[PDB]
Amino acid sequence: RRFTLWASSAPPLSELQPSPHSVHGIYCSPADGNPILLTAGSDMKIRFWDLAYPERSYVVAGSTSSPSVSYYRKIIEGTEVVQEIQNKQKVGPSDDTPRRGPESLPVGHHDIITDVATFQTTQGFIVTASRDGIVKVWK
Amino acid sequence: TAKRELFLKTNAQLTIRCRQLLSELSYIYPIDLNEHKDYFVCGVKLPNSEDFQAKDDGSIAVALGYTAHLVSMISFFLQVPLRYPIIHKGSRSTIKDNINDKLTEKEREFPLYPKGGEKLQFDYGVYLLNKNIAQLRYQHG
Amino acid sequence: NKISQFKLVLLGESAVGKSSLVLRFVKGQFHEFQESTIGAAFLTQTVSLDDTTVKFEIWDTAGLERYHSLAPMYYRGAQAAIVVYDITNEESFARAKNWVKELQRQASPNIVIALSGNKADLANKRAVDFQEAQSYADDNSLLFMETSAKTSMNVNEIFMAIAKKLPK
Amino acid sequence: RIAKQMMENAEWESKPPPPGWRPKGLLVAHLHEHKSAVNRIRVSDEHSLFATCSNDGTVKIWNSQKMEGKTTTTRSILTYSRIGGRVKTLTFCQGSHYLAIASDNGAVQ
Amino acid sequence: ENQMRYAQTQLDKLKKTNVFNATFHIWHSGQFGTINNFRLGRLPSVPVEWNEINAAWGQTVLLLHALANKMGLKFQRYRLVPYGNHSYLESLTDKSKELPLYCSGGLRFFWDNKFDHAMVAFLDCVQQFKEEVEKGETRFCLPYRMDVEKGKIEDTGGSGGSYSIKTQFNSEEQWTKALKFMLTNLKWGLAWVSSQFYN
Ligand SMILES: Nc1nc2c(ncn2[C@@H]2O[C@H](COP(=O)(O)OP(=O)(O)OP(=O)(O)O)[C@@H](O)[C@H]2O)c(=O)[nH]1
Ligand SMILES: [Mg+2]
Repeated sequence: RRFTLWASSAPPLSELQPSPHSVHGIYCSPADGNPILLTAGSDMKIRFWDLAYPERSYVVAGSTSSPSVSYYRKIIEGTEVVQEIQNKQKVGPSDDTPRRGPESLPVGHHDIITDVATFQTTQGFIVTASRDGIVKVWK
Repeated sequence: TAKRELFLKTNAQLTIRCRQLLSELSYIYPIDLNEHKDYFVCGVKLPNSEDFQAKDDGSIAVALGYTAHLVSMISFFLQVPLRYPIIHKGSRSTIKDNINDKLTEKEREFPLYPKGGEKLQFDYGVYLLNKNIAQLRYQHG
Repeated sequence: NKISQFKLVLLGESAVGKSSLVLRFVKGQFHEFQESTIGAAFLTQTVSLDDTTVKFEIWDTAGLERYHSLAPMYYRGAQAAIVVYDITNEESFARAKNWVKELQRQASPNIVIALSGNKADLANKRAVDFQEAQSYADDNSLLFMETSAKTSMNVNEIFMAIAKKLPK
Repeated sequence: RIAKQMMENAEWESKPPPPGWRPKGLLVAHLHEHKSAVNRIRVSDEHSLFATCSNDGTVKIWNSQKMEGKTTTTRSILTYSRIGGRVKTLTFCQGSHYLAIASDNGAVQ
Repeated sequence: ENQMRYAQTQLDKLKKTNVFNATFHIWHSGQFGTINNFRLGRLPSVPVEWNEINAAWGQTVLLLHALANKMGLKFQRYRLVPYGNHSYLESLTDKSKELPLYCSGGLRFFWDNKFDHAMVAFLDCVQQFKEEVEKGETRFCLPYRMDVEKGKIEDTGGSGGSYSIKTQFNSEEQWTKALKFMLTNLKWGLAWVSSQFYN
């Protein structure tokens, strides 16, 4: 594991993941300017991570509370650990918020992104297919 | 697997039914505000019309008809979007041109309160017609 | 701190103690009944010096001459080698010289080569004089120590000597 | 190389995008295969022809260029097929308009 | 392993779906009530734009018409002719003589009394509404007063004050404070009417 990326507030891998943190779609490109796109199933959202600039990796999809991410990579010898310092992410291993479900999404409510993919008929644009037999398209 | 599907179907169908009547009511009650149409329209494959618009509507129903975004905002209780943005601020409007990576507003794409948007208005009225035909087809099947 | 990785290859005549040397270094273990290696075994271990974690990726080659033709595959891109002989076996030392020669001719020019005079715990059956081996090592810029995988003598020391010489 | 691919199949060539870190994404469209979960998704290279299916083994296909034009495409299926059983997997034929599908009965076509 | 966000959907959707219960949302802002965003009541310092005021009056007519037809209260002394921002009220007590609820009508017509008659009529109709709900002894008391003849709206408790329904010239404490308190009474009224309509 030359790299290890964690949504955790702590730099080591504290097992703070709800089940959906481990269950997600992902899309990567061996070409085309080296973009990567990543579902965070804990937060039900599309992060971006650019092989060109991990520090400047502006996510493509929003958050209702506080979206901005100080994505700074630290090191503890053995892995170049990426501290995704999302400003006020509001997630942990238990239900310390009254509801926190389908109402908490960048416009287009849904189940977790089963599949996400990019297509380019004119401009580049992207599809998110949810577990719910439902799809939303972004441009 | 069985019980989960049963629960899900049950909650879904029940909760649809409970406010389906209220949604029916939201078009079936003009008692609050006159000249409703209850799931009937003349714009089907017809991109322009005057059957009521600048004819039977006499300024008032012309401004009242633009309030349709409130019915969309009423739909909004069970939170979800629609194919043209469903915000209501009373009785005036203008239509956006496009949005993928714009930096400034496009509401000049067709003015709605004044007739003076007319050339552009031959186009952007098709957007609300598309909003209508999607919802109508979704009512029909 | 920083981590530096290096490919290291062990070469030498069968039964000289290559797998024993590396087991001692890697595991702190030694088996009188160590099995002769078939092909090549991969092992890894670290040393620390000058705040640098030096991680060896070790290819422990089968010494048997049938596997000679496979050796260049394992030492291609190797930054370090240990050529091992048995101090009780003068011919194992003749074979060791021929491995050192092959390395000079066919390996990366930067290779740091260590020479192990192994089984030095059996010094009362010595066949290879220390100063002869040292003279050969000095003449060829090899790091030479007599080692014993059995007792652990100079095992850690030879790998540390390599780590020190390697570009870090 | 193409002994089956030129007997009854059609042909097309692949279309990668420009670097895509630059764009923000704004939600442009919304739609559905059926209420049942998507068995699998596939997008053709040709016209980005969009292929999808219900868990039930009922196909649901669309034309992206038709959507770019008519804009109606979210309301209704462009293409369907009767599989007669639950789709286990989907994969496009590489360099082809043909589509390969497998079912929980072991049957493939 | 699937039904977790499904349980999210069903619970959230049903809970949210239940929220429909009223027509026009009103929010307090500065020193005026805003009805579905439109400001109602020009400040002493700043005459808020007449089209916004007139639009607010249009929507206020639409709201009253609805509330009435929901409770079953009928305005005997009035016929309502909405005409958008230029709506009008034919007070039968005034034989529909000066119906316009819209305000501006020439420089000297700052002194004009069309809307004052309509507001006197409207405040009399609010008294009518108050009695028509009082008959039911519903979720309510009578915290509100209004000197309808002179044009006034009045609140009872700590303030005790009544401000006039006519600006006379400038909207000031008169008119703006009257609109705010009348709108508070209408907010109460909309809550009580929504209860009675739902029941
Ligand atoms: N006395 C003594 N015996 C040793 C020493 N090192 C290894 N041996 C023994 O010598 C025999 C052969 O050792 P290995 O480590 O298997 O030799 P190798 O060089 O790996 O042999 P191949 O895999 O056939 O090339 C075994 O019995 C070992 O236990 C040592 O330092 N002293
Ligand atoms: Mg061996």
